[PDB]
Order: sequence, then structure tokens, then C-alpha cells
Amino acid sequence: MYYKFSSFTQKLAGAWASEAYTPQGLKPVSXXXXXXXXXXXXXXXXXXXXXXXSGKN
Amino acid sequence: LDGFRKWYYNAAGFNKLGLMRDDTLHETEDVKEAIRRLPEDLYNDRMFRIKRALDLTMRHQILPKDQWTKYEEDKFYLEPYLKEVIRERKEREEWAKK
Amino acid sequence: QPQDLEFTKLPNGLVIASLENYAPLSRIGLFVKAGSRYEDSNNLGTSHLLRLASSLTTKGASSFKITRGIEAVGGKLSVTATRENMAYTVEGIRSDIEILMEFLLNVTTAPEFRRWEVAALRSQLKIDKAVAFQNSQTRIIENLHDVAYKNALANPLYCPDYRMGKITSEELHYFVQNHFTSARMALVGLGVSHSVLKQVAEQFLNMRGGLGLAGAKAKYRGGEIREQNGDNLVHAAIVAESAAIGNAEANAFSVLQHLLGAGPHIKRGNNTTSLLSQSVAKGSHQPFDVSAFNASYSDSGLFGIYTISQAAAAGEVINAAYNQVKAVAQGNLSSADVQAAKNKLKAGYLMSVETSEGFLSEIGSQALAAGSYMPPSTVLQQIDSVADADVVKAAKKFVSGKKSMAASGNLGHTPFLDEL
Amino acid sequence: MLSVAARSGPFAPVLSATSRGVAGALRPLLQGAVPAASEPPVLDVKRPFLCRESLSGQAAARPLVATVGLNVPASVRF
Amino acid sequence: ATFAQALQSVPETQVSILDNGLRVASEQSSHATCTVGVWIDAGSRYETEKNNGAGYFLEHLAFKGTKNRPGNALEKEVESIGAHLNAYSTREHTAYLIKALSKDLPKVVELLADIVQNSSLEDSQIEKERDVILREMQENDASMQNVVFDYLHATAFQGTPLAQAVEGPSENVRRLSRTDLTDYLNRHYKAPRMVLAAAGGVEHQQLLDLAQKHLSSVSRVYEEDAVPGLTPCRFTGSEIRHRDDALPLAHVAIAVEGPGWANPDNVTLQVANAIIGHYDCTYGGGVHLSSPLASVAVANKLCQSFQTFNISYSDTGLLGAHFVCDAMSIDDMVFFLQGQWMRLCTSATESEVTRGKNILRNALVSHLDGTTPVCEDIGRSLLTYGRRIPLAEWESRIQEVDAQMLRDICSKYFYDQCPAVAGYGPIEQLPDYNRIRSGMFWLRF
Repeated sequence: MYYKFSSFTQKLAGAWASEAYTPQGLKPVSXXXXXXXXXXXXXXXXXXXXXXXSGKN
Repeated sequence: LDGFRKWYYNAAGFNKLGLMRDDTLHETEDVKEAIRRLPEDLYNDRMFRIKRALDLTMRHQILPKDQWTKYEEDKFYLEPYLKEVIRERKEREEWAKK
Repeated sequence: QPQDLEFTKLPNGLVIASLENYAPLSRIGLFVKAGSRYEDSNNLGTSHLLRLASSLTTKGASSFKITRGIEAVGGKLSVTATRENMAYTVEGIRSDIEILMEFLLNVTTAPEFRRWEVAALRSQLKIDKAVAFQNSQTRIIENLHDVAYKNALANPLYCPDYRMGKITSEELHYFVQNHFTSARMALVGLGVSHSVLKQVAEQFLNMRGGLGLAGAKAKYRGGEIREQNGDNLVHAAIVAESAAIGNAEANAFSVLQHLLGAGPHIKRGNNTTSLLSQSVAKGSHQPFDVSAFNASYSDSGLFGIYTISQAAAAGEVINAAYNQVKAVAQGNLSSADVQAAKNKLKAGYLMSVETSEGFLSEIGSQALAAGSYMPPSTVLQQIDSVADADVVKAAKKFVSGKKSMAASGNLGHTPFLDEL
Repeated sequence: MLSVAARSGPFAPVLSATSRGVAGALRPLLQGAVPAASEPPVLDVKRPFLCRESLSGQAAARPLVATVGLNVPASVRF
Repeated sequence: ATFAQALQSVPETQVSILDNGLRVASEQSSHATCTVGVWIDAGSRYETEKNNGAGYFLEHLAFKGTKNRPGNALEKEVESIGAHLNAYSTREHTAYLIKALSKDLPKVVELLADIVQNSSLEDSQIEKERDVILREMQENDASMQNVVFDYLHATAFQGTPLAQAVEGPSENVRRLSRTDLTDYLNRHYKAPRMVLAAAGGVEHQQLLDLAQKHLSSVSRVYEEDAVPGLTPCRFTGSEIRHRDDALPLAHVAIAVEGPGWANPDNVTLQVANAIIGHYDCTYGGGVHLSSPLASVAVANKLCQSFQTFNISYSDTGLLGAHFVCDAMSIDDMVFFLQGQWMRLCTSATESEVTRGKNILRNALVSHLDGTTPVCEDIGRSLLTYGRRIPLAEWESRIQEVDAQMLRDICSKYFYDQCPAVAGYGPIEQLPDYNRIRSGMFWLRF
């Protein structure tokens, strides 16, 4: 409620309660992470149908 | 002509850099209008694939053979938007006719 | 058949009214119970965005086709929205009324609602809100509804700033599919044949389900808010709950509103008959405007006073107006003034029905509310049947009821609700 | 304990507004930045009302009605 | 049952003349209400710069008491019968009109005759209304469109009695007296220059009997053979700029000399104005509007709004466009407006001409929907044309207009013509007058 650590100054600086003693937020559900970039194994999903597309009529 | 179209698809060379046909078609005004009509995820995927294409062509390299896009899984994402924009342009043209 | 108004109800719930007056211009209006009343907190501004989305691409005609065809015919397409309901009105020549009805039903029944179209349209939504809020009575009435009701009438008629940039085409589709149903629609037409109206009704409007969503009953809360924005004048509306549409109490409230002064009848007049104006002008020498604000709905009403005054004289203006209404509630009124108020109300109703816009709006509102047409002779008959004791009872109800105050301006001398 | 800083524990920096005329030797945390907030649209100025005759009729007396059109300007009726 | 038989089935007007020459016109409708008004052929064109605000003072003083109904008795009576009352005055006309019920016809005609004949002008009321008029002029100064239209009239008809505004100057408003107002009443409110117009649920026989009862004694004769006389006004190609950079938007009006009331080119010019069209920010049409000026305005996001006007007086007119925009688009909108004007002058198209004809048809019938606009049209038509032009005649003229005579009339009235320009606000980017002229002729035609 008084002090919270600072990344750049590397010192215990002043802060409010809401970021000192509850640095975790009040979000209901932990959302998923991002996609795995530069992955060795790739599994592409089939979108709709290839025979349904590619039609120039 | 499934095999012949696959052979021409491989010989074109844009599957080697991980593009798509709708990725690599040239941007006219209708094409830019349909790109503006593309949704967020498809637009981001398109721009990343183009950026990787620029990077590979700069390095004079291509993707690995397993990472090449295949003829069976080449989605045509920009095509319905392009047809709708073409339809709108033709309708404006015939109203200018009348 | 100009002798009478043809009226019928389809089995699905639709209402078809048609008058063949052989007018040079024919008008077609679809009245939908899909206003801002039928939104919860998750999709605010959806009715506003739909109202500006009434000229978009549809399944059957593009937006370009709709606007080019309407302006090539020369007729006009308009949307008139109140909190209870919207009205899509198209006006044109008798010859092109078939194409006009095709465009109208295509844009009101099967809209495509593309996301790029609404993404381009939200800027127009912001601009339209700013233009509507250019005058302060709009903001005062919006705030007054917001503090008078808890749900379904505290919903603003204009889109909130946070909801701008957030309304989606899926939300628009959900709103249209849930509230644009056949039991909530009424198709009226002036200068069109009943057979043609029934044919287009069974062609287009038969595919809708039923009653749709119910509503939220619009529970009253009362209270007050005061927005200080430093205008030259101070606006203050003090209202209380009143009767709903279709009551002798509501008729008495309208008679009381025209007794206290619903507006001026003379350009640059002094409002001699207006009791509120006379009472305020008795103790002032500054510009002002006091009137009686009346607003009835499906299940609730709001009757009160509206005062525009100076920053310094706001307290005495509001106190004089409230004391005048209190005197009316106590019974300081004569039968001659009640008769004059009844004459004012009858004349105002007749001048409303006088034009084609007002006649079409009146028959559409009657078709939605009552489900049957009510003649102006019967309306004037019940207005005459309003008694002065009912006026006293309505004024007593306003005085004793809980109050809703919406104020704006320079609010240093404007009294609060407990100070009144 | 005759001060709001010692009276309200977590609500002291909410009840107290602090701004420095000159920068301190020690940087603070949570510096904050305005993320380029948008501008309201420019509009034509509306006439004021300097007399009772011009102010007459401006008081609302009916439910608020919005009206838009394809080629008709929007109207707000009180 | 189509448009032609509908327009023929619109009921005709009925015009009668009293013994003193006062015109009495009426149109009977099926409504239970009526609009009864008195139109006087008077205004700033008739005012001679000494009494430049006399008509404005008289329409302020008309409802503040008479000889038979002093003070607020007239207002009390008209509000007791519930009739709405209104008055206005343009540079050629003065209208006192009342919306009432059909059953109150003798009361409304007695009130109208007492207003236009036996008005009492007490000095205290004159001073109070002088202060009122000064404050209302300050309010109109705060309004911006009216300033630009007054500037356009002044710079277009400078040196003539049509340049002066309806309200007149502040010094004249302060210095007018009761004697000048009575002289204006006894000079301009003559019997044969007034039309008593009734519209709606009115019987013409009853209206004529009531006019014979009340408006019989008007005393049309002049006091010392002081007969006034209309003179033509000289249109001057000119420009006026009122630079005040603190204003948020800029209003610019560009006009040329019009044909006048009696000229038959008014229909063609109104059709051309329908081709040009109008636009506001609240328009739902967007880019795909039929008007190309509106379409390019939405596409390039130039203007806030624009409208086209055709104001007509006796053999005189101002015909052009008024647009309000920001300071960075005045040059663009002047260029586009002049391009559209000369596109109409050079290359008309049958399809757009038909679109504009349909627009003007619908505008005319939709405006004449309503007893109060019917009465307004009756009074204005009997004052200007001397007769009420029927909707069938208007439709016949519309059908007569096609693309060739549209091109001819546009080239006659727009092409190579000196305009009147009135700018107000941040008008630094407003082009020079030589540039406006150079845009008002093409080098490819």
C-alpha cells in the first residue's frame, strides 16, 4: 500500500494499494497465451472445402 | 488436370515462399477495396505472409518443402469479397450507362 | 375509398391500414416496436445505429441501388424514432410506389448488415449525436429519462460514447431478428390500395415469428442530476410519474399540460392564457421560458415543468412555477380556463392530423398501441369528456409524487429537490 | 492523525492531487501518458436567446423524437 | 388514378374582388381546420431608408393591442379559441396568418381585419418593442447564415432599396417614431395590395361575406396623391468578405442574377437547382448520393453542408449556392460547385434532367401538402403572378422542360456572368474574385 518494486530503478518505490498488494488483477478468467511462433511441428486446419471454393462462374 | 494444375502451381513459385494465390494477385483499386473489407485475422495473416515473402526474396531463399503451402489447402479468402466489389463496380458502371 | 379508413389485421399479428384519398403523393409507413426501449445494458445504441443503418446493403438491393433508385424516383425515405417505436416512411408518386415499397421492405426486413458498412457508419453515428446535442433540450430530456427510470426508458435515444466503436453487425442482426417481428409491425399507407398493401405484406412480412421479446416494465426511480456546463441560460426539468397511453388520467394530464402551457400560440407573444408563464412573469424582468412537459408511453408517463431561465433567477423561476402547479393542485382554477385548455388540445390534435406526415404518424401509432383506428371525432369527444376534477387529481398526483430533476447550466442558484 | 493521508489508507492518493512545479531528483512510478484522445467534431454555433420572445417556445413539452432521412437533414422534435 | 388525374382532382382555388379592390382567395379542403391569412405587398424594397424598419416594427406591434381590443385582449381571445397565430415579412411581402378551426371563421376574420386595419401603437409598447428588436438583431448577428444572406443581398443590390435588410439598421430602429409607423400603415397597407387567403375547411361564400362585412372599409386612396412606384433594382457583380478567424466554420454564398417571379425560366432553373442538390452532415446517402456535388463532398470530406437557393422578386433574383465548410475546403468547394454549374451549362443529360424533374415534382406536391403552405402559396401567388398557378400547369411546365432548354437557360444565366459573393468567417482560403470569374467560364467550351 506504501511500497512496490520498480524494474528500472531497482529500488522499492512508492505506489498505491491496488498495484502493491494486488499486482494480480481482478480479471475473472485467465485468458490463453499467443500462438507458438517458429514451431517445428505445424498442424494446419482445413477451412470449408477446396471443391466448394475455386469457382469462377 | 488436378495433377497438371498441381504441377503448374509448383512451377509458378509463389507456393515456395509460402504465399497464396489471393495473397499474390496484384492490387488494383477493387483489390485494395476488398482487402479493406477483409476481417482482422485474415488481414494480419495476409500481411505476415507478404512480409515473410519480402524477407525470403531479400535473402534469396525459400521455405522448406514441408513448410511450402499445398494445392489442397490453399484457401481462397479474398475471392468472395473481390467478386462482391466487382459486382458493385459493374452496377455503378451500368447506372452510369443509364 | 376516401369515405373511410380501411383497417384489418393479418393472422400473424400484422396490422394493415390504408386510405385511398387519391392524393398526388402516396406514402408507405412501417411502424416497428423496436425503439430504444427494448435494449438492455449490453447493446446500447443499437437502435440508433440501426436508424442510421436504414440505407445499407440488403439481401435483394445494394445500398447504392437503394439510394440511387429512391433519388431517381424523387421520393424520400425517412426514419422517425421515439423511445417506444421506429417508423420507416417512404413518400413518392403513385406510379413508383411499387418500387418504393420494394426498397422499403428490402431495407426493413432483410438487411445484410456488413461489418465494413457499420465500421464506416459509426463516425456518422458520432456526428449525428453531436448535431442532436447541439441544443440543450435534447440532453436535458435524455438525462431526465435516465434519472426517472431504472430500465427500458433510462436507455438513451442516442448512442453512448463508449458504445460508439463497439456495436457490431451481429448485435444489429440480433436486435432486428428479436424485435422486427410481425406482431410488433404495422404497415400503413396513404394513397395506396388495400389489395396492394396486403399483397406486399403477404409477400414480405409473413416470415416473422411472433411477439418477440417482452420488455422490462420501466420501473420508476426518481432522483436528480445537475450538469454544470456554463451556458448563458439554465435548463431545469422537474417531472413525476403519470398515466400511460390510453387512460382518462392521461387525457386529464394532457388537458392539464395545455392548461399550464404547452407552448406559444403567438409569435413574440406574452402567453396570457399560460398560467405558468403568467406566474413566472409576475415576479421577473428577465428572459425565460416555462412550459408543461408531458410524455406518455406504453406503461408509464412523465408529467412536469420545464424552465429555461437565467443563472441568478433560476431559483425564483422554478419556485414560482412549482407554486403555480401547487395552486392548480389545491384547486385555484376556473371552468373557463379548463374549456380554453380543452380547445387548445383539440386544435393541436386537429392540426397534427391536418398534414399527411402527422396523419400517417397518428394512424401508425394507433395501429401499434390500440390495434384499431380511433376517429378524430371520438378523440375530441373524450377530450371534451375530460373533467376539471380529473385535472385537479392529476395535478395532485404530480405534486405528491416522487420527483425527477434534470438540470444543466450554471447551477449556483438552482434549487435542489429537497429544497423545493 | 489529523490529516487525510493518515486518515484514509489506500484512498490518500485518490483524495489528494499531487503535481510538481519542477522535476524531482527521483523519478516516480506510473508516469502515465495521454494516448492521443480524439477531438469532438466542429459544428456551426447556435444562436443564443437575449429576449423572452426569442426564448419562448424553446421549452420542451413533448417526448423527444429523432428523425433521419436519406436526403433530409436530421431533426429533433421536443 | 395516376399523377395527372390526381393533380386534376386537386380542388381549384376561388378568387373574388371586393369593392375596394382587396383580393379574397380561398381553397376548400376536407380538413376540419383552416389557415386564414392576410398578405400585404410591402417590404424593404418599398421602404426608402428613412423607415427601413417600419414593417418589422409593425409586425412586432400588430399583436400588442388594437383600438377595439387593447393590450392583451386580442392575444387572450385567440388563445381562448385556441388558434395559432404567426407573422413574417420578406423583402417583398408581409404575412399575418392564423391557423384555426373551421367553426371559428368569423372570429378569425374579425381578428385579422382588426390587426391589419385598426392597429393601435402606444408609445410605451413602441419603446419596449424597440428594445426587443435591438436584442433580436443582436441574436440574428450571432446567427451566421442570416448574416451571409444579408451580405449577399447588400453586395448584389447595392445602391437600390433591395439591399437593405428586413430589420434595417440599428440607428434607424432606435430613431423611428409612431408617426413613421402610421405613415407606413397609411401608405403601404392599401386595399388592392392585400390578399385575404383562406385554405382548408372554408366556404368561399362565407369568406366573401365575412370580407364584405369587415374588410370593406380600407380606404385605398392616398392622402395627397402620394402613389408609390416600383422600380427595377440593378444587380451588381461584387464580393464582400467578413473575415473573423475566431469563428469555427466559414459560410460562403455565391449567386447570380435571377429571372424574377413572372419569368417562365424559373421552372427550368429550379430543375437545375434540383440537379445540383443539397447536402448536410446528417444525410444518410453518403458517397452514393445522386448529386455529384454531394458525392464528391462526402468522398473528399470537404464541406459541412451546402444548399442551392433561387430567391425571386419582381423582375429580380438571386440564384446560387450557400455552403458552410471549414477553412481548408473553401477553394475545393468553389471549384467543384463552379464545375457542376458549367457541367449543367455545357453537357446536360436526359437521365439526370428526368431525375431533377421528378425531384421538383415531389418537392412541389410535398410542400403543397398542408393547409398552411397552401394558404402561403395562394397569398404569394396572388401577390406575385396575379393568379394561382395550378398544379396541373406546374406539371405541364415540368413536362415542357427537357435537357436542351435546360442547357440553354443555364448557359444564359450562369455562363460568363459576374456573381455576387458573400463570405463570413475564416475565408482566407476563399478564392479571389478573378479566380471565381475564371471558374465561371470554361476554356474548353
